[PDB]
Amino acid sequence: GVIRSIVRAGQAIPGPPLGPILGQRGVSINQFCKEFNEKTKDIKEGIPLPTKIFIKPDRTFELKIGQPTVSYFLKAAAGIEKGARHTGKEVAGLVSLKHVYEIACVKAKDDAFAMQDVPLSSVVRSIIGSARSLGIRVVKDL
Amino acid sequence: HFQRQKLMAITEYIPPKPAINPRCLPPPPKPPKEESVRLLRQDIVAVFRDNRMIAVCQNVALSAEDKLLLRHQLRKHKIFIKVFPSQVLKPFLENSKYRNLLPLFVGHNLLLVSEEPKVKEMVRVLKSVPFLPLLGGCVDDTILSRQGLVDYAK
Amino acid sequence: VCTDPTQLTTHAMGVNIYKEGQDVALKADSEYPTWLFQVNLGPPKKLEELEPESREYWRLLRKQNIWRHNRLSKNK
Amino acid sequence: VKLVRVQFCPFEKNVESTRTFLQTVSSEKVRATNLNCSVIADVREPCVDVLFGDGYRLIMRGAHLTTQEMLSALASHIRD
Amino acid sequence: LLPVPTFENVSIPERSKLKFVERVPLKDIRGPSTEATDFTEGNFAILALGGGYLHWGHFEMMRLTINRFMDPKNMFAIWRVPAPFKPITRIDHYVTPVKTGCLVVEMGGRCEFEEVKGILNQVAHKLPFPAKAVSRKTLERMHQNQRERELNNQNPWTFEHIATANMFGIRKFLSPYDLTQKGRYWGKFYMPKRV
Amino acid sequence: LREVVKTVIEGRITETPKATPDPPNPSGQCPICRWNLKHKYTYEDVLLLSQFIRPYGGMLPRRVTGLCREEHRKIEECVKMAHRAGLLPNHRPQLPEGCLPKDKPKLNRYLTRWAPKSVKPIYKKGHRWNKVGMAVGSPLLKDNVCYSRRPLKMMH
Ligand code: FES
Repeated sequence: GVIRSIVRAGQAIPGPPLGPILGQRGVSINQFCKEFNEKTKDIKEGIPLPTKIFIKPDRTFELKIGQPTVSYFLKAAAGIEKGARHTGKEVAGLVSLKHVYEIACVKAKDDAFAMQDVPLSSVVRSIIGSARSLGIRVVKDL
Repeated sequence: HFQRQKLMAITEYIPPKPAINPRCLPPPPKPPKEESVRLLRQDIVAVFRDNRMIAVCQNVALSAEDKLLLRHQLRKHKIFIKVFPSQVLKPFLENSKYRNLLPLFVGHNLLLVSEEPKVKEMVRVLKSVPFLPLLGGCVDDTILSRQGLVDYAK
Repeated sequence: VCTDPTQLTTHAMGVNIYKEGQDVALKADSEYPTWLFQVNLGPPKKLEELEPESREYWRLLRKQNIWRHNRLSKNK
Repeated sequence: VKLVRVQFCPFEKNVESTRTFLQTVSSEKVRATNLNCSVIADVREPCVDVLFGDGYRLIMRGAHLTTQEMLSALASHIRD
Repeated sequence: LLPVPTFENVSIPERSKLKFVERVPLKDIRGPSTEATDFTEGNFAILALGGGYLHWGHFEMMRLTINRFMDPKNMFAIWRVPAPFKPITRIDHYVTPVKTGCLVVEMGGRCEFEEVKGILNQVAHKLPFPAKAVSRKTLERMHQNQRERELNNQNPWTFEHIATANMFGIRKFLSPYDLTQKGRYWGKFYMPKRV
Repeated sequence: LREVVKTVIEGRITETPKATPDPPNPSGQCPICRWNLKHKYTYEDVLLLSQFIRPYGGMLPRRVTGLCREEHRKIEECVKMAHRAGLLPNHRPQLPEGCLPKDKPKLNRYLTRWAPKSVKPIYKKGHRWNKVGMAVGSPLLKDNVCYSRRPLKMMH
């Protein structure tokens, strides 16, 4: 069973958001954190990571992780930790072309998140759309 | 009053009766056909014209993600997984280079479209999934069996 | 981390954030392929912007068709 | 059902019923349900053979049998 | 497929909600509707099929139900009738007389008829008189159906010919108003199927 | 028409009876339209009805017959009337394994719109203007040709 979470690598035992939710199906919580901690060492600590854990009926762990979220990076790039109430029109940061493109080039390395499209148009739309989801406007130049 | 009621009954509207009911009507003409779907024609026309030999194999209950992975796998084989809704596939022969390949494209089946006669790469694709059945390969856009495909491929 | 607009606009600060990945400098615009900076930077392609004979045109139109059904479904 | 064998000739006249029946058997959900089954498809009139450990062998030809008849017959056998 | 309809041109007034109706202010209802028979702003409304008396509770039922369910972003509502003024002695309540074919409430905005059919029908059922939810397209179809049945009538004898010709001395047993109704209106009720 | 012989089984496609050539009205969308039989058949016309019924009295699928829905309802209603009247001795319901009839007498009925099982008795008949009506015939057969001066009394 696929369970998607965005928990940060820095903390390997968030508690309710992972521990019992994975535990409810029936798993070893300690085992989950140890492998997540293994991911934490490889990756920078304190940055959210999408996970695609599959909880099979055999009570086994199939942990798959990818690049850190561009959404949080856009929030960090805009210097925003907690956004506006709505964020539909509220904006606190503007991102230019060069910053947008640089991250996209590195982004196209994971078998997950469908980062295999030859054209970069697909890549930009997700981050552009992600910025729309966040309180960020992606202006061409400022 | 009763007398006024009599007037109303006589004045009641009388509906005419059609000669023949719509279901039991004689065969009437129908409007000319219109191609809505037209976009999909261009995509399939390009891929089939580009690729002379097409290997037609029935599609097992595969996942969308795997198809992209298999699409990349064929890129190593120099083949492309380009597929589209099959309800527009049948009219392909109506407006395309050929009109006689309809029987080959029967049902929902994976299409391996290759422009080059790299037999080994095509055979390797067959080796990827044994349970999946390969209907055959229309080498040089000529209808042939799976066994014939290998024989001509040799 | 970088705190200079000139460095921000002349060096790829956000390309890599790990400790294993060190901030790399920006190459010239010509040093990258043309398609890199020719990507669609405008607003989402609307039905007018989309080419009627393109998959994205119908793909987004199908998305719009779902919206009306969802709008009707939401009211139920 | 330990094994299910489906054979049909696509190049020659191919019956839709047997081909459609193959799709139902070759499904991610159907295969998981009858996990014991080993799915083998023969591609080259059509003959479908299913082998059971108890020795019950059920052979179905789709030339004059629809997929529903095979599915109806198979479904009862699987329950055992 | 074909392009989906759009309501961009439609403009929603600021006063989306319905205004309050006062509790307190002879053939008013025994005749055909002469006012509010045409759609003014919205494309949907409620059409009176009978002569009834609308008390304050009915107005609140229309006002409260419409306001709670309507969407100010895409919908607006207006009042097509005056407040109750006719006393009902026990005075228990006052009512607004309505004539057959009067539009009582008109709603518009960026919405389809099907969206408002359920609420309008519920309001119509709660109304003191028989009523049917109507729209610009549906109302015209009713008239078009009304015209078609009238045009193709195969009856050799018609109400107007007998009444106007005073055959059998029928006018002795008919009221002066009946000539105008032509058999489509009886008392305070209107017969839609009378053609 | 396919029949299955039965594990190893074999299905044989057998010859099916063919419609008589030269319909009186060729090009009719439905067979009744083809044969000009729209308003000339009744429940007593078992010969026509039997062709569209299962061997045990079940209704055949409309798609196989190809007739229009209007005739489908009329034919089904006519067949229903025949069964309740005991006019189809060879299409009686199949007894599953070893069941036998209750052996009680069967009341002779005809022109039965509804099943006698689910019809309650009428205790209060009513007066002249309050008399209760007893349904006779079926509404589906109103359009049938009538040879009487006045329309038939559906309610008795
Ligand atoms: S008689 Fe022609 S469709 Fe029924």
